[PDB]
Amino acid sequence: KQYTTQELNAMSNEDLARLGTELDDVTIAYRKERFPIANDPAEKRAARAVTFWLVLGIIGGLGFLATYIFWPWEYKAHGDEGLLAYTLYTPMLGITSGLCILSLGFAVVLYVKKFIPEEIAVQRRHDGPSEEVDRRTIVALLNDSWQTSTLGRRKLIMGLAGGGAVLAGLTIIAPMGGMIKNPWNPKEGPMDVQGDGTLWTSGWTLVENDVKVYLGRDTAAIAESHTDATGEHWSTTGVSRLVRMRPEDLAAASMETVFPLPAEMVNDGAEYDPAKDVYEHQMHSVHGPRNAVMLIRLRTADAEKVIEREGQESFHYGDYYAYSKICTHIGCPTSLYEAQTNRILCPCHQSQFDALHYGKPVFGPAARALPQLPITVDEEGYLIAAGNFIEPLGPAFWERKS
Amino acid sequence: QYTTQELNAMSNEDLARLGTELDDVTIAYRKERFPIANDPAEKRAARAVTFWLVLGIIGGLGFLATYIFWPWEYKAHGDEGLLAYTLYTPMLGITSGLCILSLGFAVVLYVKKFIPEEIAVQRRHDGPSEEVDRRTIVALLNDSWQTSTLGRRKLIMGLAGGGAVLAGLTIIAPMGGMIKNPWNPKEGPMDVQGDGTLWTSGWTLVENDVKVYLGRDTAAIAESHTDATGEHWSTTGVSRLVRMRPEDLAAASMETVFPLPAEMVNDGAEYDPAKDVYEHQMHSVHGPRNAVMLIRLRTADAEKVIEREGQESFHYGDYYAYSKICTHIGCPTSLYEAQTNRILCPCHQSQFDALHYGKPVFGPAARALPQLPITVDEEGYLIAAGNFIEPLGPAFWERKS
Amino acid sequence: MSLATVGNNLDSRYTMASGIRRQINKVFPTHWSFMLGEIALYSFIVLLLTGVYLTLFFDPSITKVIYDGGYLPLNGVEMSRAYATALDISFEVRGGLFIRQMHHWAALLFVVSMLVHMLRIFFTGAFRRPREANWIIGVVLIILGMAEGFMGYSLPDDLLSGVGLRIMSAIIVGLPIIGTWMHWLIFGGDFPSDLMLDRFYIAHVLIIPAILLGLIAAHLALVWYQKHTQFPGAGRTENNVIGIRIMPLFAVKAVAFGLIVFGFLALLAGVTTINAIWNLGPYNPSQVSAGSQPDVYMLWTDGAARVMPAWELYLGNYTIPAVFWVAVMLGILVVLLVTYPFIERKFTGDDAHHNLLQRPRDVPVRTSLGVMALVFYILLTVSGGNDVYAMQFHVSLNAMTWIGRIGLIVGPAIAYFITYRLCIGLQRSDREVLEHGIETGIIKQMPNGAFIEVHQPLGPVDDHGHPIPLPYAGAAVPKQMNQLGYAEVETRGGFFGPDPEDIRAKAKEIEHANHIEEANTLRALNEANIERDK
Amino acid sequence: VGLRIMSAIIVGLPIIGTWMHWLIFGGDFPSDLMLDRFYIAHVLIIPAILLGLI
Ligand code: HEM
Ligand code: HEM
Ligand SMILES: C/C=C(C)/C=C/C=C/[C@H](OC)[C@@H](C)[C@@H](OC)[C@@H](C)CCc1oc2c(O)c(OC)cc(OC)c2c(=O)c1C
Ligand SMILES: C/C=C(C)/C=C\C=C\[C@H](OC)[C@@H](C)[C@@H](OC)[C@@H](C)CCc1oc2c(O)c(OC)cc(OC)c2c(=O)c1C
Repeated sequence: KQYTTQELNAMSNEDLARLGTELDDVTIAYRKERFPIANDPAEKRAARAVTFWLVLGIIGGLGFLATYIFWPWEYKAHGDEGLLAYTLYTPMLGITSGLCILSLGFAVVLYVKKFIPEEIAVQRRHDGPSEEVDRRTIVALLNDSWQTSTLGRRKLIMGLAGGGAVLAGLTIIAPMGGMIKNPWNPKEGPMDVQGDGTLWTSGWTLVENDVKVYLGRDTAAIAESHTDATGEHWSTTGVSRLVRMRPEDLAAASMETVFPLPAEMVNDGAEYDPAKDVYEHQMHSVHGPRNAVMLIRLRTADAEKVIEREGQESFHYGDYYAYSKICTHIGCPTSLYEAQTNRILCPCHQSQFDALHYGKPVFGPAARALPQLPITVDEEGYLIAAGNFIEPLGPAFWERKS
Repeated sequence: QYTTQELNAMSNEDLARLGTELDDVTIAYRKERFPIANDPAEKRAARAVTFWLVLGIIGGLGFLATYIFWPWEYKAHGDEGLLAYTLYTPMLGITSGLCILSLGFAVVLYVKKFIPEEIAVQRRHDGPSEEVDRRTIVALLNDSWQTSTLGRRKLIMGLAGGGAVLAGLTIIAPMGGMIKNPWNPKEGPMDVQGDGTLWTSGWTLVENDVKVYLGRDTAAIAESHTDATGEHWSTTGVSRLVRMRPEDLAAASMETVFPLPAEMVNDGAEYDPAKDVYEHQMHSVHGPRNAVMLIRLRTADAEKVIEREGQESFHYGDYYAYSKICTHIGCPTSLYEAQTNRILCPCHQSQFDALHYGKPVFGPAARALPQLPITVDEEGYLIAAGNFIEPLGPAFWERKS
Repeated sequence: MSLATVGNNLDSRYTMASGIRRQINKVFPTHWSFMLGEIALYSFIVLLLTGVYLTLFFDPSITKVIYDGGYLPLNGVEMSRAYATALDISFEVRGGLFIRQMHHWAALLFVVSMLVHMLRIFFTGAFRRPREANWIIGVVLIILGMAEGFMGYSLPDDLLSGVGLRIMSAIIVGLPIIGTWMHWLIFGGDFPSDLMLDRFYIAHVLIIPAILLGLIAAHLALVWYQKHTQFPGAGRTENNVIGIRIMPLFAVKAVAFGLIVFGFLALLAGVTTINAIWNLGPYNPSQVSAGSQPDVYMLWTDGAARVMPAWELYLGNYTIPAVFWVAVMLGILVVLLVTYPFIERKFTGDDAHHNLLQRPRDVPVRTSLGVMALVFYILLTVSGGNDVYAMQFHVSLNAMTWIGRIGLIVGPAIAYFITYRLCIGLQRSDREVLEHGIETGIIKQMPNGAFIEVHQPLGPVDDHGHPIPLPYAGAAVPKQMNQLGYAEVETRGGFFGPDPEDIRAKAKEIEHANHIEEANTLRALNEANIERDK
Repeated sequence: VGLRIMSAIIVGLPIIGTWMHWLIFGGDFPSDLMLDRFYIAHVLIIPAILLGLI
């Protein structure tokens, strides 16, 4: 029922509150004050508990701002002065900020838990089906709209409208074919030291273009900071990332990561030029997706009991063998050459390849043997790639034979 | 209230009217479009809607056909099929319109010709709430606040405010990591763009006892070399900047020059095709306050020049050099009028007199263009005898004058 | 302050008094585990804000540069702009490392809070009718949060993260019949590519956050509309809700718990390193590390790849790689998680409108399925980091792979058995108390020498003194006497001295009256509910 | 050219023009972070304020 202004005026404020909650089908079953005694010692005892954490909220906030402005934050390397002060900047930031924010939160939780009254409140639900008049009437209105329209009679306009609707949808989404790309269309231009950009090739395919491709080791060189009257300049003009390597280099039971190093990008030996900028291209070679090759030297006792694969006989040169460093499972580096067991282990999902059984997987989720590179030595005695792999490198895909 | 037995004895018209009334709406007037049994006007309207739908089909199928099978790759001026390339995107939008606009017109015509004409009236429930709601909500909020008792305890409330504002400052203090002093050097050794502050440019290197030629821009692009192991773009023997000599410019001409330190030259008798000076020279070209305009005047105009105080010996014969950056808000003043000797800014049409030490004569600029002191060296190339005597570019609060 | 004018203007312009009265009067049930969704909300807000901060300093490009930044042990090293600007965030921005680590800790908290929240929802039965929609969108939310963290930590372009991207790429090419084309679409080419980091960046900062926020919004709106579930208890029916109102209690509690969450993440962000990209170096396809592993919320996928045997089909000109079945496994367990309410309704035949919850002891099939799935996921997660486990607990690696394999059958089954029997046992303990009364712990000796334990009944008694057994009611039954309040202190004062005896007597009288009337109102509401059921 | 002009407006403001500029651009113009801040403003922040206000 409604209330006139005089009746609402006649009420007390608590009575208006009771009416307010009951208008939403809420009822306060129970509600009682925390400190009814007039000058309770427990109320002052609770106030001091709350002010403790508010004091520390203020202390922590001010300490955070002090730490954040005036604490020496800038980087120090090992052996520098004020190293310890730098290593603690972020720690102090967090302990002060945590002090501040946690103390504010605890103050508020305590205030609720011992000052605001306690209550049981009970609200009635209104859910499930609706009240049937509304169901019947909404169905009536929607059915009325559909039959009003007269579109159900016109099968031709409906069919054509749906056809135009779906075709307009196609017209909207068709430019998503700007993302579609044939995986078998090669990359632009000629072949690169990373291949033609298909899943077949690599840099080692360049042998088929009559290029001499050395096996090259990574020197891990960095740019050098020259400095002069016009500034400070990091440069790479006389620096080789990849350098040729020779068969004497690896002891037995050694492993070296080698990359394709065409003879045009070499800059080492007596033919070294101190202004021949090749670092960019050798870097492009080191970052080829499936360019890394694992070059192992077996012991003679091991090479006496190495098992060869059909067609991959004479790929090795003496005791030197060469496998693809890309795992045949889902493409991690197969870096872990257990030198004694002669097993190459992938640290991703723990596949194990037998270096004495043409790299056949003997454990893990891999199923195919590691591809093998044919290698030899040239007229100057540098190791070179005598051919290309006879397999697709890397993991498997739907279009791959065996 | 509507019991089910009453609600059952109701038509769909009755229930629809009840529904609109339950929502404070009343359809005051609604009349069918084609009441007659065999109206030819209905068939006429149906043909109208069918037309645009069929044309929407044609437009959409044309779109997909074009987007797939029309040749779309770039063709240059000399190529065969430049027409077929230039009409691709045109055709795409022609057919996209013909699909979507045709579907739109179809829906408009259907709602105009076939759906009945309706007038409906709905009552508003706006303005103040009823008084009981206002009184009850005020009672509930007063109850919450007074029963909370937080107004009785001023110390706790004050410290809560203090802790909350200090927590807020704790939250937003990381934005102070976005702050940078605008007057720190950049902070390595000074380079061909200055020390990164507003007081310096490449020409400041002159004050470090570096020879800085005036370098003219060649616009030379990288070269593509290809061979049996790939294709690559190279700039090894290429130079973006070259030294120049006073015999190059005619008697009313303007060149844009940049600061070319002696360590970046690589042209003339000392040219090596393996010296790769490109990226540093580009760094010189891409400094904000680096561009200067070197003007050779006619003789009879040069002897009308009014110099600025302290800058009477900055020129070299008929050669004058002015900062190319405008003193308004930083555009290049690249429009030298050869006959009027006005230097004009294209951004907001400031005009500077070149026979009056670069003093503005129009537009919103107020300060004169800075002048660079220049001369020739022993080998016969033009060099910067010194740095500018003033800050350059637009003005800031800290700039004197 | 003249709030009257503000309220009057707002009300005269919007007619808002009733609508706002409805929201300050809304009731929420106040069990503790109804805060586990809140954590996910708050950590999400932290993720948003800290994320925007990081975007002001980050360049997502795969273009290479020579490094010349703060961190000297990598100066002169060729690296992408992504790795370079992550290092600049870490070392050249003041407090940047703090905000980075706070962002990552917030990500971890977001995902695990979603997990434990979903487990509350599962074990209590809050998914069933009318609330299945929140279940479907919540499963979507946990999946998208996982994807979001993956794409997020793939951005800084360090070695470990790039190995993760390599593994993603390898799994997408392996798909029949369309994996190669899908890969060339997603990555724009072969891996790595130009647009991969740009696409992961805009997926991470814009697309997935937008879907996540929109679904969190729909989720919270449905939770607010369909009022919250509750456990059984005195006065509680299918047709009501008992708890506290929005204004003042619950809103303040929400703000305070949010402050606690924010401060805990701030603290973590300072006192513990996470990720540490500067030790890992930049990404290189030819390098790897032993402690690989994705982030914790992805280790299950990793473990699925480790426990799978090398089962491949050669057809013969086409190939089905061995990881395809791992994708099938993930698809199965996603579908089974998202469609579980319908599975339970098929095999139980229950389809009523449920607003009360179930204690997990009382629904033992679901609790046992839950714990067995927990054990399957635990063994996948430990299978992921199984080599770290092997290194750090002197277990053979291969032993751990076979432990993972066999465990993914025998662990779930043993878990089902043990869980089911423990559930029935807890039921029986509750029925013991409702049959014979609380075991007080007191043992008396009678005159005949019989040791009898003293029981406290929770109901009437027969004239023999034996309780009349009460029916179970789906609520918690007190097991010890101190739950009834017989241990409660009756002195009052500070730690160092008592109050005056006047105040203590008065206060204890008042407290006794409080307890009596709270019990009375719940008893009256209980009787009223019986009467409403006629 | 338009970014140049906006930068020149911002430096001219007193007192805080130079400091405002070094905040927005993260340095002297053109800056390493300029386009990236404009990017995330354009794709995330302003579209979100716009969608919320719409
Ligand atoms: C609009 C919202 C977000 C933005 C703008 C954002 C932004 C970023 C950016 C730019 C990075 C780059 C790397 C770095 O600077 O350290 C990053 C890292 C990350 N993000 Fe986000 N992010 C958002 C939301 C999220 C969400 C919702 C999650 C988790 C569900 C998440 C998880 C991560 C993780 C795990 C990292 C790696 C942290 C690290 O590099 O140490 N982000 N975020
Ligand atoms: C970021 C993700 C999520 C957020 C922010 C969130 C937030 C919330 C909040 C605040 C509540 C009410 C308070 C509570 O019950 O704890 C809630 C309830 C609920 N949540 Fe979520 N939740 C998320 C994910 C999920 C997931 C993963 C599921 C299940 C698959 C789920 C299903 C539910 C259901 C069914 C309820 C209703 C509980 C009831 O009515 O008794 N939500 N959620
Ligand atoms: C992150 C950004 C922030 C905080 C911005 C704050 C606002 C600053 C200014 O108000 C103080 C603002 C109103 C406005 O300045 C009038 C600027 C936008 C500058 C607009 C602007 O652009 C031009 C432009 O783009 C051009 O391109 C070719 C060319 C132009 O002339 C030829 C102009 C131009 O003459 C102006 C004024
Ligand atoms: C709906 C989702 C969208 C829009 C976007 C993104 C989707 C993300 C996917 O999940 C949903 C994605 C995480 C997933 O896709 C199968 C793959 C990466 C596979 C998971 C995966 O990762 C690893 C990883 O990261 C590692 O890092 C160092 C290391 C790893 O082993 C050591 C693994 C690994 O063994 C597996 C199986």
